[PDB]
Amino acid sequence: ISHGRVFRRMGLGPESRIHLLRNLLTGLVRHERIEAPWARVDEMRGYAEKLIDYGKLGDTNERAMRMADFWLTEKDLIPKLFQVLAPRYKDQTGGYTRMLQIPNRSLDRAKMAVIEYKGNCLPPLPLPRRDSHLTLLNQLLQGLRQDLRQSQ
Amino acid sequence: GKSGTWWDEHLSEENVPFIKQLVSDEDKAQLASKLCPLKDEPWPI
Amino acid sequence: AAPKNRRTIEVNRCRRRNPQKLIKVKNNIDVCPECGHLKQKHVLCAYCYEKVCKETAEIRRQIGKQEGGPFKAPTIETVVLYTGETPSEQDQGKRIIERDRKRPSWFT
Amino acid sequence: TARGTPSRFLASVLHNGLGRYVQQLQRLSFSVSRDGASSRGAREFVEREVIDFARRNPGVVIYVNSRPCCVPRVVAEYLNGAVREESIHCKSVEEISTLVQKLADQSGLDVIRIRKPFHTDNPSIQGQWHPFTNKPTTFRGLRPREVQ
Amino acid sequence: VKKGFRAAFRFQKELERQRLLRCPPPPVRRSEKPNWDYHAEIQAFGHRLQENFSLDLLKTAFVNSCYIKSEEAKRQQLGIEKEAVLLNLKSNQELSEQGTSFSQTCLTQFLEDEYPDMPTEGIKNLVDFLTGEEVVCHVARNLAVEQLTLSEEFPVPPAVLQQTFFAVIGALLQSSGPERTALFIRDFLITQMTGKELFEMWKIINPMGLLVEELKKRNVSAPESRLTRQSGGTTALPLYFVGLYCDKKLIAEGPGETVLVAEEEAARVALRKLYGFTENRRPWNYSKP
Amino acid sequence: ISRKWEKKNKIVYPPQLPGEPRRPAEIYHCRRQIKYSKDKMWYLAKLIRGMSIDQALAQLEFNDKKGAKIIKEVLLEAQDMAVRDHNVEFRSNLYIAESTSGRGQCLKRIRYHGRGRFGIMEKVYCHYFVKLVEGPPPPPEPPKTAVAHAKEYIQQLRSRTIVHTL
Amino acid sequence: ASQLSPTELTEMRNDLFNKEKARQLSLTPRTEKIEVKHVGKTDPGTVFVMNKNISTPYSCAMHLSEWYCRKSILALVDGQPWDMYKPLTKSCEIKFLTFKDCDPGEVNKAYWRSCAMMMGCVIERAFKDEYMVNLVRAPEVPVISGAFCYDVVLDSKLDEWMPTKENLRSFTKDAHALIYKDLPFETLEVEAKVALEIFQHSKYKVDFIEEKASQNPERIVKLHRIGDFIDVSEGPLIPRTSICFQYEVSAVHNLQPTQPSLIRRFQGVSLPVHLRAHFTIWDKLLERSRKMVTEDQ
Amino acid sequence: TEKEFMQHARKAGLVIPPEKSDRSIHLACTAGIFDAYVPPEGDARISSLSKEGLIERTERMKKTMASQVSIRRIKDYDANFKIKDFPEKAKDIFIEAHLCLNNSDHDRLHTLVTEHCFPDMTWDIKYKTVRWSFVESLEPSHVVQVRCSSMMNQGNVYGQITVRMHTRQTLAIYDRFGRLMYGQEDVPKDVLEYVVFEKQLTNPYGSWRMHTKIVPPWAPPKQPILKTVMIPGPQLKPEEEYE
Ligand SMILES: [Mg+2]
Ligand SMILES: [Zn+2]
Repeated sequence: ISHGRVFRRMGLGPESRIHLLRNLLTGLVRHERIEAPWARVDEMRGYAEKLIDYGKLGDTNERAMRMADFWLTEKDLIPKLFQVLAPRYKDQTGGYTRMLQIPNRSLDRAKMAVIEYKGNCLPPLPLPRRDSHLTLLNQLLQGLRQDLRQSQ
Repeated sequence: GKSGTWWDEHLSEENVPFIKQLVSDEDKAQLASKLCPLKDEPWPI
Repeated sequence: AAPKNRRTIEVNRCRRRNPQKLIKVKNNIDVCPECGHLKQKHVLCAYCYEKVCKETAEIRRQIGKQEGGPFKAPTIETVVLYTGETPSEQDQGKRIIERDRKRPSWFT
Repeated sequence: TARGTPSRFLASVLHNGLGRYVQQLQRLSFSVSRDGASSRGAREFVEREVIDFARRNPGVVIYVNSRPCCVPRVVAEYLNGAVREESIHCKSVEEISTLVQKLADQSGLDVIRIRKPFHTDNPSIQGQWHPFTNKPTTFRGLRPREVQ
Repeated sequence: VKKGFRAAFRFQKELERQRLLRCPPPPVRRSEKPNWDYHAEIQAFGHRLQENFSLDLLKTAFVNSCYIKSEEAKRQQLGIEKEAVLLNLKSNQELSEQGTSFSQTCLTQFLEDEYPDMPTEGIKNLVDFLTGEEVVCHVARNLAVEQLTLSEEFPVPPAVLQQTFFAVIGALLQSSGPERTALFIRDFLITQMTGKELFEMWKIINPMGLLVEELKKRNVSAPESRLTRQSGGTTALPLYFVGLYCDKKLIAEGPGETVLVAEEEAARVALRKLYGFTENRRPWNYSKP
Repeated sequence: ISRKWEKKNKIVYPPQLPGEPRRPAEIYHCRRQIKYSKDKMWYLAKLIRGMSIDQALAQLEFNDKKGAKIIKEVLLEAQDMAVRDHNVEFRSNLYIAESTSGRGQCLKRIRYHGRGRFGIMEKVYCHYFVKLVEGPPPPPEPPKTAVAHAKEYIQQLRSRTIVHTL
Repeated sequence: ASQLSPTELTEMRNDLFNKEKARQLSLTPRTEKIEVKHVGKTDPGTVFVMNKNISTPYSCAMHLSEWYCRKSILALVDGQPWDMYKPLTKSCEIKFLTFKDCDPGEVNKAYWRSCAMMMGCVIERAFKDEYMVNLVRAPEVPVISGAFCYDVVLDSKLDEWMPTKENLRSFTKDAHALIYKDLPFETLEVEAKVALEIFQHSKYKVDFIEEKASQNPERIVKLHRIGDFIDVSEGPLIPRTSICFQYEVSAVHNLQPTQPSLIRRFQGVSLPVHLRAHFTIWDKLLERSRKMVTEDQ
Repeated sequence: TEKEFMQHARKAGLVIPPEKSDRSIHLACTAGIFDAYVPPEGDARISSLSKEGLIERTERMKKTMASQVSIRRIKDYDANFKIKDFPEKAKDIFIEAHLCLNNSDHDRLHTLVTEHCFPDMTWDIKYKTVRWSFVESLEPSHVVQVRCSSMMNQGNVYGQITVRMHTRQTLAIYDRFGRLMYGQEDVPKDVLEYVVFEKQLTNPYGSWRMHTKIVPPWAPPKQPILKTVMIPGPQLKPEEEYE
């Protein structure tokens, strides 16, 4: 029975799971693009949201500094996270880290996904664009909207 | 053959919120219309 | 445990040819507006995915060739370019990484 | 058994007993070897009784191929088209005579299961029985539990 | 290896039998087989019918014009001139027509002297069914005369078979006396009508119309239908019995699932009773005067 | 070893007459020695069965198995040989008529249990058969409604007659 | 123009159309090979070798895959709208379109024209034989409008009745039954002379043919056939008729201060099978299409 | 539990006769033609008997002298040989070769034609049926060039004789299923071709066998195909298409 409980187990326990999530977070901060199973990328995004929030809260704070030093095992990523990814989202709150699903892997056929931050100097992934506002259904909806607006 | 479909499939980026607001106003008006059942045609008590 | 007799071929057929074990026919396969290499709903196309992966790999190769050794991570943003294209005025403090091919039509 | 072999019905080929009776057997192709110890009965038959068998019924043609073989056989064709080929390997003259007589007396029907030995074309004479038989009719055919 | 030859021969024969059974070859006519003799078969066919046929008439009737055309085409496409036997074959057309006319008039005379209550259309349809292609083809196939008929096409179309049947009938008429051929065609045609229903060979459309016409020809007013018995009117398997009453008198009765088919069956029974062709009629006397 | 499936593409037919139908084409192709199981190949064949070639390719491209790509390549090369040699112009006017699986040559190895005993490791091999026929795919057999059952029951109740007498 | 039964007129119409199609297909000697190029986007640089006045763009799409035949409504030939069932002539380039495209306008116009023609065909056979009926024209209404209209002239004895919901339900059932059977939209570039000679009955059709042929010096109209019904429309249409998944006619409006006699104007809404919606949007579009809409000026 | 798979072979014919051996190969033909004949441009316009002579008739006289000296050589090597009845011999050889190809004959077609044109006439037709037949010949055949080589590789010489031919043929190529594909039924079409015959002179017997056929570049196009041919583009790999 696991009602209302998340925390998907991966490694041999909580410590190994946290270590793997920290490694994934460091890789996502460095390369800004990582393909991994859906649960791993979901947990990575969930932790990266709070990481970006804490980095945006401030720099001189000792709590955020200790958290960045703990969750980043490369040291050099801390100044980058504090001076690039923090001033970038100064106008956004919690709207970032877009998740996209890929098919399968050519090894064991496992469900994977790729996530990335907004902006991104790398070329954007092919987003599932919706239908244009010129199809029959869209034109009928626009006509009905204009009719109800002129009738009001 | 026929594939799976839903309601927000063939809609643009400026039609989904419009349809949501329209159906919300519609259900709110339908709920508000059935507020005074005694003044209509009630059955004998 | 040990069987007392032997299952027949009829029981084997009824067990292995049931619709529960047979593979279901999915109806989520469509086409793609770009390129078109048989994609699926809620799943990105493999062709454009491979293209953007190769492009990201080339950009990372160029970055590693420009950075040199490990343990760097610059404190400024980055911007990639292609053949020609002079840097704009709002891209002075960003690192310039130019390539050696024309600019694609899917990257603006 | 009957559940493993096909069956048929007992009927005439073209109603022989009604109008006139015709000979069902047509040709009799015999294969008697020239030298050997397995066709002595057939040789003696063709020597002594084949003329009498041909003169008994003019509607049966007898063919003697006289092919040097080892197993003497006989081909019997009928009007319906059935071809029954049997072997007279090491048989006496009386046995072969009885066999050819039985072949000439029979027709081209199969020797499978008879299935109902009696067969009639007009089974109903005084009206075929129906569930309404031996039941008197009421006034105006009024059904029970009615008012009119 | 296993030493032997007889078991191997039997196994090879079994393999050949299975091969010829799985892949049936096209059947060949009896004339092209080795064990075959035309004159012997003609004599056997002439002696098995308990009659007195002639060789010339049988050889003239057992051929066809298509056979002569094929023979002349084959002799002209190769170069061999055979005008000493081909020009004296004599087609079997006038003899076939004479035999057809004789069979038709004999059948009509028999149906008139046996069933006096048969109308013109009835006897016409009866003599057309008795002279139909199916019955004559069945008789010719059961008489083993298809193998003796000299014509093209191994299965033999029904037209050529009916033509050669009428030709041999005319030949028998020209050879022996008229009474012999009359008894022959009687015993070989009327025996097929045993056990068959009347309207199965007539196939009418509206039995009620012909019934009321025959009644008006018999100084009768008009028949009316009444429901005699019934069982189940609301179920999927209904049964009804409609009885035709003429001047408060029952004449016939016909069952059926509904009322329309029941009335149709009653009209058919009444029309068959008015013509005298019922199941309790006198059977045909197959004897000699 | 017997090979009679790859030789069916050489059966030459006589020239037809103008009063004869078009007659669809028959393309036979199969591979030998495939490292796979016969049960999974038969499952894939049952998944395919009588459908369009494009639909079969689409279903096999997203099928997470080992033999999916093998069957995809088989269908691709069969369609190529059909449009290049078997005189086929339309690439989407094909459908699989027959699709089954067989069994390949097997070897023997060891298993090594937890004592002096052991097992017989038999290298399971299989094949894959498929036939391509031109023209549109035939529609599936629709299920019979109550009218068909009623008519069949009426016919059965009407066909029964008197038995064990005359 | 004379007294004709409601059968022999369509008999002569369809046999004359068949004779015209036979003459058109026999006008060419042998089979001339053309080189049509594919300048689309999915598979660029593809050239096809087809026949002249025999090959159709549907057969060309069949050479690709089944998707190009299931998702295809109108073809682009040198910037001109071309349906999927029409023989080609000279060698040029072709481009396929769909509903879920960048600018779906020509496909929508063709779908609306096809739906109007189908409504006219299903309504011209749902009246009494004693009451003569006439078909005016099919005005090209924009996609922003509520529903397409089709003016139909009835008899002078029926100028005071209003069809209830039962007639609308019967018309929708007949439209669904007509959609159930697969009947292509066979078209042909028929000469205007023989086009007007085939009719010679309804003056409205003759006037429409004259107005549509007076715009081009070649005097060539665009005739279509749905199994056994001939109508005059503008531009190409849709290939198959099974594309319409939801078909339902709204109401009817009668205009009077424009002509002494009383004319009818029926409306209706339709949605393809590729762009099907839910029941809520369906009833919304059904209720919104019942209003009066006109775009003749 | 220790068995593998055998049967290790390849499906490719490599070189193995001349690898350390003392037995060569005695061929009966050569690779291609010696010299390509160039028909006149106005051949279709001047398809009658004769016309006016053109300017500078030295080249045609030199070609005639070369043909005459080649005929003299082949007569000195092997006497008793005519030239006037040679076109008729070539015509009947071509006719019987086409007939045996129509009747699906190989043991005779191998000796009727050479070892060069046999694959070109048996490859893309092995799984197909033909209904070829000769109806009538129009313009009589004539010889246009007589040449011979002197290759001293194995002491074998050949004499290719280019003899033009103009007649009417009836081609009917069906399919392996029985349906029509290429030509029509009985259609007396008009087409001309230049056929060359090669005979192994050094052979102790020697038979005039058809070498090959040369088609001029100004020849009219052939009849179109009854089906539709699809020409797809190259495989677009994950990159970019510039065309
Ligand atoms: Mg685990
Ligand atoms: Zn794509």
